Amino acid sequence: ADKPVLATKVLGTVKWFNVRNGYGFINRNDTKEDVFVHQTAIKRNNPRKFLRSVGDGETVEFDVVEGEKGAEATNVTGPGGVPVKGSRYAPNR
Amino acid sequence: KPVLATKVLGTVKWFNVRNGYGFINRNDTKEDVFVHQTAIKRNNPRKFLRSVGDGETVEFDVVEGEKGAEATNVTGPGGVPVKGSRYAPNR
Amino acid sequence: KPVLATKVLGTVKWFNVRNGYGFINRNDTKEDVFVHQTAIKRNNPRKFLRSVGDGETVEFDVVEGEKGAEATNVTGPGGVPVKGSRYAPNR
RNA sequence: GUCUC
RNA sequence: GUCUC
Repeated sequence: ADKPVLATKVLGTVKWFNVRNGYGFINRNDTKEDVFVHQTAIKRNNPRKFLRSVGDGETVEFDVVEGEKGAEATNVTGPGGVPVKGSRYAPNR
Repeated sequence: KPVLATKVLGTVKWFNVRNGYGFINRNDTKEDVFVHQTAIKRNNPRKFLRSVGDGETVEFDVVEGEKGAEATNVTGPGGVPVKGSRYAPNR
Repeated sequence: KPVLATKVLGTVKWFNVRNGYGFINRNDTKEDVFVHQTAIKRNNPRKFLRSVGDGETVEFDVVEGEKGAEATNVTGPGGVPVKGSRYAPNR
Protein backbone atom coordinates (compact mmCIF):
# COMPACT_ATOMS: atom_id res chain seq x y z
CA ALA A 1 0.00 0.00 0.00
CA ASP A 2 3.11 2.13 -0.48
CA LYS A 3 2.97 3.10 -4.15
CA PRO A 4 5.16 5.90 -5.58
CA VAL A 5 3.60 9.37 -5.51
CA LEU A 6 3.15 11.04 -8.89
CA ALA A 7 1.03 14.06 -7.82
CA THR A 8 -0.69 15.34 -4.68
CA LYS A 9 -3.95 17.19 -4.00
CA VAL A 10 -5.22 17.02 -7.60
CA LEU A 11 -8.73 18.32 -8.42
CA GLY A 12 -10.79 16.09 -10.69
CA THR A 13 -14.27 15.49 -12.02
CA VAL A 14 -15.65 11.97 -11.71
CA LYS A 15 -16.22 10.77 -15.25
CA TRP A 16 -18.19 7.74 -14.15
CA PHE A 17 -18.14 5.40 -11.17
CA ASN A 18 -19.81 1.97 -11.07
CA VAL A 19 -20.95 0.94 -7.57
CA ARG A 20 -21.60 -2.70 -8.48
CA ASN A 21 -18.08 -3.23 -9.83
CA GLY A 22 -16.51 -0.79 -7.38
CA TYR A 23 -14.35 1.37 -9.67
CA GLY A 24 -14.49 4.26 -12.06
CA PHE A 25 -12.38 7.02 -13.53
CA ILE A 26 -11.77 10.59 -12.43
CA ASN A 27 -10.76 13.13 -15.10
CA ARG A 28 -8.08 15.51 -13.85
CA ASN A 29 -9.19 19.13 -14.11
CA ASP A 30 -5.65 20.19 -14.90
CA THR A 31 -4.50 17.66 -17.49
CA LYS A 32 -7.87 16.25 -18.69
CA GLU A 33 -6.52 12.67 -18.37
CA ASP A 34 -8.40 9.83 -16.71
CA VAL A 35 -7.23 8.29 -13.44
CA PHE A 36 -8.43 4.86 -12.29
CA VAL A 37 -10.21 4.92 -8.92
CA HIS A 38 -11.12 1.84 -6.85
CA GLN A 39 -13.78 1.93 -4.14
CA THR A 40 -11.05 1.25 -1.53
CA ALA A 41 -9.35 4.57 -2.41
CA ILE A 42 -12.19 6.71 -1.01
CA LYS A 43 -11.05 8.30 2.27
CA ARG A 44 -13.96 10.54 3.38
CA ASN A 45 -17.07 8.68 2.24
CA ASN A 46 -20.62 10.04 2.43
CA PRO A 47 -21.56 9.20 6.04
CA ARG A 48 -25.12 8.32 5.02
CA LYS A 49 -24.08 5.56 2.61
CA PHE A 50 -22.60 2.27 3.75
CA LEU A 51 -20.74 1.50 0.54
CA ARG A 52 -17.73 3.60 -0.48
CA SER A 53 -18.36 5.47 -3.75
CA VAL A 54 -18.13 8.67 -5.75
CA GLY A 55 -20.90 9.88 -8.07
CA ASP A 56 -20.57 10.79 -11.76
CA GLY A 57 -19.82 14.46 -12.31
CA GLU A 58 -18.82 15.11 -8.68
CA THR A 59 -15.72 17.23 -7.90
CA VAL A 60 -13.13 15.30 -5.87
CA GLU A 61 -9.64 15.92 -4.51
CA PHE A 62 -6.99 13.22 -4.36
CA ASP A 63 -3.40 12.07 -4.83
CA VAL A 64 -2.11 10.09 -7.81
CA VAL A 65 0.06 7.03 -7.17
CA GLU A 66 1.78 4.61 -9.50
CA GLY A 67 -0.55 1.68 -9.24
CA GLU A 68 -0.17 -1.95 -10.01
CA LYS A 69 -1.69 -1.52 -13.51
CA GLY A 70 -1.23 2.22 -13.98
CA ALA A 71 -1.84 5.61 -12.41
CA GLU A 72 -4.35 5.37 -9.56
CA ALA A 73 -6.24 7.75 -7.29
CA THR A 74 -5.77 7.51 -3.53
CA ASN A 75 -6.95 9.53 -0.50
CA VAL A 76 -10.09 10.58 -2.36
CA THR A 77 -12.28 13.19 -0.67
CA GLY A 78 -14.48 16.14 -1.50
CA PRO A 79 -12.83 19.50 -2.18
CA GLY A 80 -10.93 20.64 0.87
CA GLY A 81 -11.23 17.27 2.59
CA VAL A 82 -15.02 17.29 3.13
CA PRO A 83 -16.89 13.99 2.49
CA VAL A 84 -17.59 13.04 -1.12
CA LYS A 85 -21.20 13.14 -2.30
CA GLY A 86 -21.20 9.46 -3.25
CA SER A 87 -22.89 7.69 -6.10
CA ARG A 88 -26.65 7.83 -6.45
CA TYR A 89 -26.32 4.06 -7.14
CA ALA A 90 -24.89 3.57 -3.65
CA PRO A 91 -27.81 3.08 -1.25
CA ASN A 92 -28.34 5.39 1.70
CA ARG A 93 -28.37 3.79 5.15
CA LYS B 1 -0.76 -2.49 -43.45
CA PRO B 2 -3.39 -5.01 -44.51
CA VAL B 3 -7.05 -4.01 -44.56
CA LEU B 4 -9.30 -6.21 -42.44
CA ALA B 5 -12.64 -4.45 -42.96
CA THR B 6 -13.97 -1.25 -44.53
CA LYS B 7 -16.83 1.01 -43.53
CA VAL B 8 -17.60 -0.51 -40.13
CA LEU B 9 -19.66 1.11 -37.38
CA GLY B 10 -18.40 1.17 -33.80
CA THR B 11 -18.86 2.80 -30.44
CA VAL B 12 -16.01 4.79 -28.92
CA LYS B 13 -15.21 3.32 -25.52
CA TRP B 14 -12.77 5.98 -24.27
CA PHE B 15 -10.20 8.41 -25.71
CA ASN B 16 -7.24 10.05 -23.96
CA VAL B 17 -6.94 13.64 -25.15
CA ARG B 18 -3.61 14.30 -23.43
CA ASN B 19 -1.77 11.70 -25.49
CA GLY B 20 -4.11 11.14 -28.42
CA TYR B 21 -5.38 7.56 -28.44
CA GLY B 22 -8.28 5.39 -27.35
CA PHE B 23 -10.29 2.34 -28.35
CA ILE B 24 -13.44 1.71 -30.41
CA ASN B 25 -15.74 -1.29 -29.95
CA ARG B 26 -16.83 -2.58 -33.33
CA ASN B 27 -20.60 -3.10 -33.45
CA ASP B 28 -20.40 -6.19 -35.67
CA THR B 29 -17.59 -8.22 -34.04
CA LYS B 30 -17.65 -6.59 -30.58
CA GLU B 31 -13.84 -6.62 -30.65
CA ASP B 32 -11.89 -3.53 -29.61
CA VAL B 33 -9.76 -1.62 -32.11
CA PHE B 34 -7.11 0.96 -31.29
CA VAL B 35 -7.73 4.50 -32.52
CA HIS B 36 -5.03 7.14 -32.69
CA GLN B 37 -5.50 10.87 -33.12
CA THR B 38 -3.85 10.66 -36.56
CA ALA B 39 -6.44 8.17 -37.89
CA ILE B 40 -9.37 10.61 -37.67
CA LYS B 41 -10.44 11.62 -41.19
CA ARG B 42 -13.30 14.04 -40.47
CA ASN B 43 -12.62 15.95 -37.24
CA ASN B 44 -14.97 18.34 -35.47
CA PRO B 45 -14.41 21.70 -37.23
CA ARG B 46 -15.15 23.65 -34.03
CA LYS B 47 -12.33 22.05 -31.99
CA PHE B 48 -8.63 22.51 -32.54
CA LEU B 49 -7.60 19.25 -30.88
CA ARG B 50 -8.39 16.17 -32.94
CA SER B 51 -10.33 13.66 -30.87
CA VAL B 52 -13.36 11.41 -30.56
CA GLY B 53 -15.66 11.22 -27.53
CA ASP B 54 -16.78 8.43 -25.21
CA GLY B 55 -19.95 6.74 -26.44
CA GLU B 56 -19.86 8.32 -29.91
CA THR B 57 -20.85 6.29 -32.99
CA VAL B 58 -18.03 6.26 -35.54
CA GLU B 59 -17.45 4.74 -38.98
CA PHE B 60 -14.02 3.53 -40.01
CA ASP B 61 -11.76 1.05 -41.77
CA VAL B 62 -9.80 -1.55 -39.77
CA VAL B 63 -6.18 -2.46 -40.45
CA GLU B 64 -3.78 -4.93 -38.84
CA GLY B 65 -1.06 -3.25 -36.76
CA GLU B 66 1.88 -4.81 -34.91
CA LYS B 67 -0.07 -5.36 -31.69
CA GLY B 68 -3.65 -5.53 -32.91
CA ALA B 69 -6.43 -4.13 -35.04
CA GLU B 70 -6.37 -0.37 -35.68
CA ALA B 71 -9.05 1.98 -36.92
CA THR B 72 -8.38 4.30 -39.84
CA ASN B 73 -10.15 6.98 -41.88
CA VAL B 74 -12.35 7.51 -38.84
CA THR B 75 -15.51 9.58 -39.37
CA GLY B 76 -18.96 9.95 -37.91
CA PRO B 77 -21.62 7.73 -39.50
CA GLY B 78 -22.13 8.51 -43.17
CA GLY B 79 -18.83 10.40 -43.41
CA VAL B 80 -20.03 13.39 -41.35
CA PRO B 81 -17.50 14.76 -38.79
CA VAL B 82 -17.03 13.14 -35.39
CA LYS B 83 -18.34 14.91 -32.31
CA GLY B 84 -14.98 14.74 -30.53
CA SER B 85 -14.22 14.50 -26.83
CA ARG B 86 -15.91 16.62 -24.17
CA TYR B 87 -12.36 17.24 -22.91
CA ALA B 88 -11.16 18.95 -26.12
CA PRO B 89 -12.15 22.65 -25.89
CA ASN B 90 -14.18 24.35 -28.57
CA ARG B 91 -12.66 27.29 -30.45
CA LYS C 1 27.88 18.64 -20.11
CA PRO C 2 28.76 16.04 -17.48
CA VAL C 3 27.74 12.41 -17.95
CA LEU C 4 25.66 10.63 -15.30
CA ALA C 5 25.21 7.24 -17.03
CA THR C 6 25.86 5.46 -20.33
CA LYS C 7 23.84 2.75 -22.15
CA VAL C 8 20.69 3.13 -20.16
CA LEU C 9 17.58 1.28 -21.30
CA GLY C 10 14.31 3.13 -20.83
CA THR C 11 10.67 3.30 -21.86
CA VAL C 12 9.28 6.40 -23.56
CA LYS C 13 6.59 7.79 -21.31
CA TRP C 14 5.39 10.32 -23.86
CA PHE C 15 6.90 12.45 -26.63
CA ASN C 16 5.28 15.49 -28.20
CA VAL C 17 6.24 15.91 -31.86
CA ARG C 18 4.76 19.42 -32.17
CA ASN C 19 6.98 20.83 -29.39
CA GLY C 20 9.85 18.40 -29.93
CA TYR C 21 10.27 16.95 -26.45
CA GLY C 22 9.19 14.28 -23.99
CA PHE C 23 10.21 12.08 -21.06
CA ILE C 24 11.76 8.64 -20.79
CA ASN C 25 11.43 6.53 -17.66
CA ARG C 26 14.70 4.70 -16.98
CA ASN C 27 14.23 0.93 -16.75
CA ASP C 28 16.96 0.61 -14.11
CA THR C 29 16.13 3.45 -11.69
CA LYS C 30 12.51 4.15 -12.77
CA GLU C 31 13.38 7.87 -12.86
CA ASP C 32 12.21 10.24 -15.57
CA VAL C 33 14.65 11.97 -17.88
CA PHE C 34 13.90 14.74 -20.35
CA VAL C 35 14.54 14.06 -24.04
CA HIS C 36 14.63 16.71 -26.78
CA GLN C 37 14.25 15.90 -30.47
CA THR C 38 17.86 17.01 -31.07
CA ALA C 39 19.07 14.20 -28.80
CA ILE C 40 17.77 11.37 -31.02
CA LYS C 41 20.84 9.81 -32.63
CA ARG C 42 19.16 7.11 -34.79
CA ASN C 43 15.82 8.37 -36.06
CA ASN C 44 13.41 6.24 -38.02
CA PRO C 45 14.51 6.87 -41.63
CA ARG C 46 10.97 6.49 -42.90
CA LYS C 47 9.58 9.47 -40.94
CA PHE C 48 10.49 13.05 -41.83
CA LEU C 49 10.40 14.62 -38.36
CA ARG C 50 12.65 13.44 -35.52
CA SER C 51 10.79 11.73 -32.67
CA VAL C 52 10.40 8.75 -30.41
CA GLY C 53 7.05 7.09 -29.74
CA ASP C 54 4.88 6.34 -26.69
CA GLY C 55 5.93 3.12 -24.97
CA GLU C 56 8.97 2.38 -27.13
CA THR C 57 12.21 1.03 -25.60
CA VAL C 58 15.19 3.34 -26.12
CA GLU C 59 18.87 3.25 -25.21
CA PHE C 60 20.66 6.45 -24.26
CA ASP C 61 23.13 8.15 -21.99
CA VAL C 62 22.06 10.41 -19.14
CA VAL C 63 23.76 13.81 -18.93
CA GLU C 64 23.01 16.69 -16.63
CA GLY C 65 22.00 19.72 -18.64
CA GLU C 66 20.79 23.17 -17.69
CA LYS C 67 17.31 22.19 -16.57
CA GLY C 68 17.72 18.71 -15.15
CA ALA C 69 18.77 15.24 -16.12
CA GLU C 70 18.67 14.89 -19.87
CA ALA C 71 18.81 11.98 -22.30
CA THR C 72 21.39 12.06 -25.06
CA ASN C 73 22.50 9.89 -28.00
CA VAL C 74 19.07 8.29 -28.08
CA THR C 75 18.74 5.12 -30.16
CA GLY C 76 16.68 1.96 -30.08
CA PRO C 77 17.93 -0.98 -28.00
CA GLY C 78 21.49 -1.87 -28.97
CA GLY C 79 21.95 1.19 -31.15
CA VAL C 80 19.34 0.37 -33.81
CA PRO C 81 16.96 3.05 -35.17
CA VAL C 82 14.09 4.13 -32.98
CA LYS C 83 10.51 3.39 -34.05
CA GLY C 84 9.44 7.04 -33.81
CA SER C 85 6.07 8.59 -33.05
CA ARG C 86 2.73 7.94 -34.69
CA TYR C 87 2.45 11.75 -34.73
CA ALA C 88 5.44 11.93 -37.11
CA PRO C 89 4.09 11.25 -40.64
CA ASN C 90 5.71 8.54 -42.72
CA ARG C 91 7.24 9.34 -46.07
C1' G D 1 -9.53 -3.81 -9.44
C1' U D 2 -8.68 -0.25 -16.07
C1' C D 3 -14.20 1.95 -19.62
C1' U D 4 -20.15 0.76 -16.48
C1' C D 5 -24.89 -1.13 -11.70
C1' G E 1 13.71 23.11 -25.54
C1' U E 2 11.07 20.49 -18.82
C1' C E 3 4.36 17.65 -18.69
C1' U E 4 1.77 18.15 -24.21
C1' C E 5 0.10 17.61 -30.77
